[PDB]
Amino acid sequence: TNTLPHVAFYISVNRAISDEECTFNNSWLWKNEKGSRPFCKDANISLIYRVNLERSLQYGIVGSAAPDAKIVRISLDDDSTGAGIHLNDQLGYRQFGASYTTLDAYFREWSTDAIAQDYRFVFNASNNKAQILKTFPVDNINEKFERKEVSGFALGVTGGVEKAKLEARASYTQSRWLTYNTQDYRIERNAKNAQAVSFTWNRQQYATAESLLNRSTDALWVNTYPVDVNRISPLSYASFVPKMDVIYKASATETGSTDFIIDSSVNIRPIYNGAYKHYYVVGAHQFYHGFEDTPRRRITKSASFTVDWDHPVFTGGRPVNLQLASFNNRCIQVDAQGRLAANTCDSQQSAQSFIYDQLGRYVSASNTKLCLDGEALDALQPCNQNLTQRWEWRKGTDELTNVYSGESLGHDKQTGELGLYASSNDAVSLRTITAYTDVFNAQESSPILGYTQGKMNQQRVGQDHRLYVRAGAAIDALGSASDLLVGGNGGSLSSVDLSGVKSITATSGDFQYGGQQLVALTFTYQDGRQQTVGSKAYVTNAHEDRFDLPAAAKITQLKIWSDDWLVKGVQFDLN
Amino acid sequence: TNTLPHVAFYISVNRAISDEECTFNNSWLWKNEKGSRPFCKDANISLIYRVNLERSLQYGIVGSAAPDAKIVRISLDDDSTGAGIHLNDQLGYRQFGASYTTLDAYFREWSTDAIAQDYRFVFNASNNKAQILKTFPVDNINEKFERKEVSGFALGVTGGVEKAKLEARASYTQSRWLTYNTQDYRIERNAKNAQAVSFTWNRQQYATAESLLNRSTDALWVNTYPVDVNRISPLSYASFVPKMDVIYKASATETGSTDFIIDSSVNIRPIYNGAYKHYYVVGAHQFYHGFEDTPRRRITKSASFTVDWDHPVFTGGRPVNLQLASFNNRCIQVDAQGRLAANTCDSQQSAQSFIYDQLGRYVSASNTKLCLDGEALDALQPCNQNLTQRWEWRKGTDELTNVYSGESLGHDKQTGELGLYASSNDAVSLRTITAYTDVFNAQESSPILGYTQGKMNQQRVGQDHRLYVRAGAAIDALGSASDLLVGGNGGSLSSVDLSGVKSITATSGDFQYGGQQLVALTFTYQDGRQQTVGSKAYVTNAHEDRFDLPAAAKITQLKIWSDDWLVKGVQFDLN
Amino acid sequence: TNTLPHVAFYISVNRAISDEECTFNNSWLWKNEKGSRPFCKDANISLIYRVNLERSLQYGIVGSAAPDAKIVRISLDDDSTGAGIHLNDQLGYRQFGASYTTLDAYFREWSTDAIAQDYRFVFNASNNKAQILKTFPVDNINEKFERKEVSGFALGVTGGVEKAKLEARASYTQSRWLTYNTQDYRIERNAKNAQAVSFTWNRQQYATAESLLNRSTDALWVNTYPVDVNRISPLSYASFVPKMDVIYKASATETGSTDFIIDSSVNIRPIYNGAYKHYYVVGAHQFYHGFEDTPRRRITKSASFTVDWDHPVFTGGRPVNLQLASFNNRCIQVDAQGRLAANTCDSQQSAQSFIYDQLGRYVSASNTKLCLDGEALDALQPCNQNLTQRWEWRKGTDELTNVYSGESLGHDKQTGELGLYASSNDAVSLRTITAYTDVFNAQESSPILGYTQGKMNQQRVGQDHRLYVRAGAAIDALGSASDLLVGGNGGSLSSVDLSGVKSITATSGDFQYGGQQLVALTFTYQDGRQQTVGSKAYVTNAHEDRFDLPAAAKITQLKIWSDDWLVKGVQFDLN
Repeated sequence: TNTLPHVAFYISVNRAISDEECTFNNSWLWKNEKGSRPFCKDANISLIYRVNLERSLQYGIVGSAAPDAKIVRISLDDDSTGAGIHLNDQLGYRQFGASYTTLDAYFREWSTDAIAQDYRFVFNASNNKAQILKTFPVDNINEKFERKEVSGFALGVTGGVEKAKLEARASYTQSRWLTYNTQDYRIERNAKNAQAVSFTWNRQQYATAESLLNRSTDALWVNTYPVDVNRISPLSYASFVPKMDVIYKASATETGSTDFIIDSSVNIRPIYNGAYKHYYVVGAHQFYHGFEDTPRRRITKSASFTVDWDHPVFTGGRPVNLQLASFNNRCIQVDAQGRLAANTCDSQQSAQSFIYDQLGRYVSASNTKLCLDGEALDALQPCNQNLTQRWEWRKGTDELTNVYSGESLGHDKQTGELGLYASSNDAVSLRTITAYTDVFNAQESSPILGYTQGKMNQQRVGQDHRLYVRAGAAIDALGSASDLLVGGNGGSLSSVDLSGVKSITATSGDFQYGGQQLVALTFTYQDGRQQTVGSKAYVTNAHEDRFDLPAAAKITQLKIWSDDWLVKGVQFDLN
Repeated sequence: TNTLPHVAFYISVNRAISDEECTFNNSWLWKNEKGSRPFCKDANISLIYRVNLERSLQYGIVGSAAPDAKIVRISLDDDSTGAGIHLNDQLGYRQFGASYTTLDAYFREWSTDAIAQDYRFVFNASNNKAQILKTFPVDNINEKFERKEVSGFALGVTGGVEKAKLEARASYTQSRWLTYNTQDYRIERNAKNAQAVSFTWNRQQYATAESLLNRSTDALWVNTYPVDVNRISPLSYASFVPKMDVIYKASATETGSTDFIIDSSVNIRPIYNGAYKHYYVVGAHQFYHGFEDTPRRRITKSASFTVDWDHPVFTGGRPVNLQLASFNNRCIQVDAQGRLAANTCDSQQSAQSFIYDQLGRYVSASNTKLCLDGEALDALQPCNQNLTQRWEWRKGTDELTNVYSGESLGHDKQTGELGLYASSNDAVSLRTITAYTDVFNAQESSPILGYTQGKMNQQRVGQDHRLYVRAGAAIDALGSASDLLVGGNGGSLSSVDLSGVKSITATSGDFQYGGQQLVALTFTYQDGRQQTVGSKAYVTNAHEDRFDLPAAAKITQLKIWSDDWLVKGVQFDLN
Repeated sequence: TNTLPHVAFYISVNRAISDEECTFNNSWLWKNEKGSRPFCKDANISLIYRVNLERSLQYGIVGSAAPDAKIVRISLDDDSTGAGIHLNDQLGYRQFGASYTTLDAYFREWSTDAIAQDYRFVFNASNNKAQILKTFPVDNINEKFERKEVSGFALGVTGGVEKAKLEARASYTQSRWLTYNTQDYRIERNAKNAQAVSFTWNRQQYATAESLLNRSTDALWVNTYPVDVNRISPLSYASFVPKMDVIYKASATETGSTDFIIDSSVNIRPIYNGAYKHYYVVGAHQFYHGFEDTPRRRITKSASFTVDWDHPVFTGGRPVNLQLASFNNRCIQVDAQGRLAANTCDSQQSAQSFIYDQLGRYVSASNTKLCLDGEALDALQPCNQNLTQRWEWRKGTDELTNVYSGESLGHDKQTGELGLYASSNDAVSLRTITAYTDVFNAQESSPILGYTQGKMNQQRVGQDHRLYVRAGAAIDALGSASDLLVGGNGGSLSSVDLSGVKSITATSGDFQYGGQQLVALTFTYQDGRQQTVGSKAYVTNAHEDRFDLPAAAKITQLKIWSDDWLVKGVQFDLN
């Protein structure tokens, strides 16, 4: 109870990878022909993050070393990593012999499995009320060096007989040595601005295909596969797990709402290595050359969570309730207005939680300035250092009195109305107990459909407890009203009502008719009926995610990632 | 008592290895002839795992740093390793001189003992309710480097006399140095997906037979055995012991059942090294060449354990019972329905265990929401923060009272019926004591017959307390009903009854008539009678495992590893 | 008293080495001639082991991290090593000049002292109820590497005058560097199976005689001794002391008996280095060559100890007794049947020891299920959680009462019969005290005669408190009956009676008439009379060990190491 409260909850990311999404050309000089095939087997992405929410100092403590602030913590370290990210198990390759004319040109192609060029993790903040405080990879590594200078001379004399000869050798020399060390996948932090920080694990050694060669050339006849795999670490292709922390600083006493967006991604690149029939004086030897122009395809996934700066997590002290002991289940519930009511108790009721301070007062978690005073118990007042605000717990008893008069706090038998009385009467009881309660559980995580890019649009759910869709072959705009449709305008409006829908089936991907956006929205009721809007035939690289709710759930507001032309992503802010 | 409970139990793997299973061809170019022989002596596999089951936080504690979760721990580290895995003691070899025509071809063969190519350990989860949280070999090793650049020049002058000469030497030089380190058997973790993680210890240096040569060639007459053994570590062939941890994360409050499958394996590869009669200008010299096309044979074994997410292990607190002290042996036993009965006490009775909380209530391990309240003691209710639910232990006494009224909890002399009374009467007693009891012992481990591969079929035991078999020369399908036979269908159905069978003799192996599957099922009763179904004559590489039970045991359900065509494995879920 | 009990006792090995056993040929090419001589002086073997017996957790504690188990610990580390193993002090050698024809052949021999090729320590288990849990040399050392790649070029120009010349030099270079480290005597653990683990310290560098050469050759006349000793560590020949641990895991609650066998050994090899008169164009130079075909002779010794899984060591708690205070010396002694008797007290009486538990009961060390209850004190019952089983120690008194009734436990003045009474009477006393007693001393170690190899035969001592011998020139079989003679059958049976024999003189060694087995059995009585059976004339390399007992000792059973043809070893299981 004396320690520092925190809030933690695991947030998960899972994303099946289609073999189709891993299909690219079987050659580079011959990309037009030779067809296609999948470049990886059973690719999968599955990481688990750690989330912590804490204030920097206990409530009431003044002038400690740590400045008062609000902290959001996102960590991936030894105690929590997840499963990893996977692309393959082996290293497949095939031969491609010369088909066109062979006079002086490229005539052989060796395509292999794809090694991840770089893993990218990008964080972001919805607005600027958040700040970046600490980053565990404190910054790019500053590498020591070793420079070595060597200067010398040679003085030699030689005498010989055959004929007799005598000569003297005199020489000077100079050389400078430079050396350093380099990580294979070196950390590279990128701080775009004060509200978004991005990490990047990137190749430094053996980065290009050119460096995978163990041989320069051969004779005009040798046919062997020299693209080594012993120089390729299984870290690169088989599996990998990250390690990084980013921690967010917020304003001192700011009240509002904010969204943080975690995006994890992996970049995939096949390797295309061929030989040119260099006909030099030595002969038509096959010097080998890598193809760095080979395309790279980015695969991403997202997750989100909404933090409320008014949440009792940031008060800095474990809250308590007040069970009115005259009844079996009654507690002092306070509205936003200020009045109070005795109702059923709940361990998750923020409007019921309270804080005990150094000055013997009581503070509700609704606002730090909301405090209980005795001159008029009916409602709470903006509080100060009044003597009537201080309360004392008499030892070994259940009578919480005050300091101004010493009279105990008591409540009525039938209505529980609370007042100050010196001694209990027939119709007024004094007993009152309390205990710490969990007001620290996390709100349910709501996954994202589509692609969290572009400016985010925040609009509340409309009058019909649903939204409006302006869609055609491709989605154009979303919103809770006709004018509130952000994005395109070519799609016809549809006023859908969703009060009583079990789930939504949304199919996204590289939409062939245009862009790479979720276009298909199939809504699944409790019985299982389906209503689909969008084009499920003109879609390529389709990825689908399922989004479930309890039936008859009143959605609160919406999140719409979008550019100035179309909707890029959609999120349902649930209860 | 104040510490964090855990559950631990050793799970063992043992597997005799036949010399027949270690038989391969005596040559590679001459594999057809020269017969066969065993490639290892007295091979054996024996490892011991460590199993831990624990929740992340004590029950009732709120908002600590560690998020609430469910953890399954599998470890192989310093404190528990087992015996090891063995393949040989020495390094046998024999000469094979030229037999065919010797003009220009391979003419000598030197076959030796087999060194384990790689040790593979694969874990798996039955369903997706489990997740991968931490892996002790945190990931593939990222190796530092040392790149060194050297550029220099030479300026020299030489004067001589014979005749007089004077010359000046001028030269430039450039060189780049690269170096790194490499483990012989480097760790290589492979994360197939979010529910199964696989480790692999694999050769990096001296991996191929080509690297075992200490000589390039000799004259046209030299006959010596150069395949060195000093470059082969006894780690590789003599003995080995693993080190690795994998730990499983489960959902917050998920209820159900799940199966984890441990598979340990060793891959065996003989080495075939020969010489080609390269007739160059120097002569017919015997350059040596390794044979990497030599087959590898995988040998495996399995073990399993079934965890119950409802087990009192995951409550997070040491349970207690309530011995009704009026009788010598009576405790408050609660059914799943909610009613209670006073019966014989048992230290292993989950339906008898209870939990003491911060709020002075009592929680049964059957469900965290099942709590005892005083308004109607006859049955438990879905509990909340009611005052009538809180109980206090009066100091130095045996009268557990309540807080709502202060009356003690008492029970009747003849039936033990419990009620709330201010003072004990002639027919009602008040004394009640308690103590911590071991409800943490593990369920008996049930080994596996066959090969745990393919999708796993979970079907309950049929009406006759047994299963049905559709078998012929080779097993086709298993199940508890004719329609519930998963796998093939060519075998005739057999309705076997097994209530009162001591043991089952199941002979598996590389079934020559088809596949590598358990086909022979010999059932051994208490007297020792045998009933065999399957083909014991068309089986090769036969491995048998014995499975024992107490007589007259009612098996609960079945586990059937299988593909879409046949049964791959069978498991009996016992009492 | 709060700590974890263990049992420890030193077990010693000593073995005199005869100079005869260290005799081998004075040459290798000339082994037939030149006679023989001893190859070491005053060789001796003397090591001391450490033995620990402990359970993994205190009795009654539930669900701790450490799984419940049974552990046998054998250690050789810093705190206990013994004296060592010795072979010599100096390095003797002698010249052997050419005697046969000297045209083109070996013509010189330099035999020296023997350096131990390898020290071998092999452990074993009688049956499979034991398992291997941890080994301190966790496994073979996995050695790091350093691979270094260097590629460069040379571009030089030289101008000179005599005549004027101008030339340009252009060259490329490539080189790969490999390096590692190697122990001289590298650890090499060998895990034969799940019940026996064997260590081996073996030469890696300077292993063969070929590597002891400091010179390649000389002229046709040089005569010098180049077999260096500075490259031979005194670790190898002078003295050595081991370091290793092996620890045994047993079943959870298995009851029975088991034998562990420690065997320590040293392998001895002389070195034979000669020169061949290689007559090349340079001349008849003497290139030197080691002789790796020189025989090696293994010398061993054994010791044993028998552990009883029912021993109070594995209960996990320090036992106590109960001295009935009415008499001066009476304690509650319980038979195996269950009844009790008041007899003389002993601190070593397992049938008298008892355990105090968390639940206030008493458990006898005979069986964990044997507990004392008050409804019928006359005998112990299979115990459970009954209230009548719980006992309390009243503060500052000597009256151990019960919880069911509160009446004290009391005993009668003349017979000590125990009962439950509220108040003491004239003929019944209540006082009862207790104290911890040493029930942890070790059983007397019984050394072994012969050679502990082959399957071990366990047969109880026959009807005549002795055994039967079927012996002739060489021993054939041993047993307690004519049919129970395991081994050969050519020897005539002898029914010897041994009740009242002080000691046995058994002379073993490399029996020339056949094998290497103990054949001579001389039995020494208290007076010193001798009765010898066997051949003391056809024995070579004779080693004798003396085995002493108190007179008139009833031996219990026998241990007979043997193969399928003859007896290999004999052990007398004493009182």
